Amino acid sequence: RHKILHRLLQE
Amino acid sequence: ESADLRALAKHLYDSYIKSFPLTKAKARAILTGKTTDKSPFVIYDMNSLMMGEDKIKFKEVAIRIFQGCQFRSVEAVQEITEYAKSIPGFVNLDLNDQVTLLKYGVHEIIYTMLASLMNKDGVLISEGQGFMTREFLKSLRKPFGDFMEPKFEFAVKFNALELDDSDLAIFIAVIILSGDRPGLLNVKPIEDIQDNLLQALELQLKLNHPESSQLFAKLLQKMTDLRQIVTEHVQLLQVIKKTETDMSLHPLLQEIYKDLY
Ligand SMILES: COc1cc(O)c2c(c1C(=O)NCc1cc(CCCC(=O)O)cc3ccccc13)OC1=CC(O)=C(C(C)=O)C(=O)[C@]12C
Repeated sequence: RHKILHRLLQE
Repeated sequence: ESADLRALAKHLYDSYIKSFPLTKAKARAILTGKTTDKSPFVIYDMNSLMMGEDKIKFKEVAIRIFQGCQFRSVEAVQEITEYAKSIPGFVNLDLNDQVTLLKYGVHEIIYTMLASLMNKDGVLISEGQGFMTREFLKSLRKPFGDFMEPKFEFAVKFNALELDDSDLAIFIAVIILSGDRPGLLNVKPIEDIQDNLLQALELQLKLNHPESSQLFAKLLQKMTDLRQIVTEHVQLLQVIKKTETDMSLHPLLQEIYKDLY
């Protein structure tokens, strides 16, 4: 999961 | 080389400034009146809360405030994530470990930084444009009152340490780079980064707080305290999300909390 955290991290 | 350690402390401090709008220094300027700006709107009861909605915001009161707290937490997680990526070595770690480090670290960081915005009477909210009293927050019908008060308890004690934003920048980085978080895949590179951050912190406290030789050791203890207070926070959250029918938890918080064994 952690799709939002992944987004923020590769942002 | 100390110069390397001091340049690292400085780099983290500069990143901290860019990532966190309202610093402890700016928080204190507002709380002391040093700033001639418009004082923050004081919310002390249900009535004042209603009056200041348009000044703090760009269902019952208890749930209303709990919701607001979540929105700030969501925003803080984004600022903290941005600060994390500025920590040397962080973005070069395995992506899955970056997420894990954030999952377990953000709230300990939120507790730490909330202290910068609080005093014994209340907490600054909405970038210092509002000030909600501790008494109003702890009076909230249970289990919400007990949800708020613990943050203040920690802050009063943590603030007695008198850290400044420069100390905080490193303290926060050390916490984020904890190599003992559940589920980490490549611990060694994380521990290598943290060991260097720890040296930087120790030097920082020695130069910035020569009169308090025990500060480094005390902060290491606060790190362990934060985990305990977090576990209790998580538990306290579990009960609320299952006893309060109308409790929408923000998607980001769900992500963070899901499977936080
Ligand atoms: C008393 O706190 C607040 C009250 C409050 O009314 C608001 C707060 C906070 C706030 O800054 N929250 C920080 C905070 C967060 C958490 C974490 C709880 C959620 C979680 O991370 O699991 C626990 C706390 C305990 C004591 C004091 C502040 C705490 O921040 C807000 C964000 C919004 O978008 C709001 C809107 C648009 O309605 C609010 O309504 C605000 C203006």
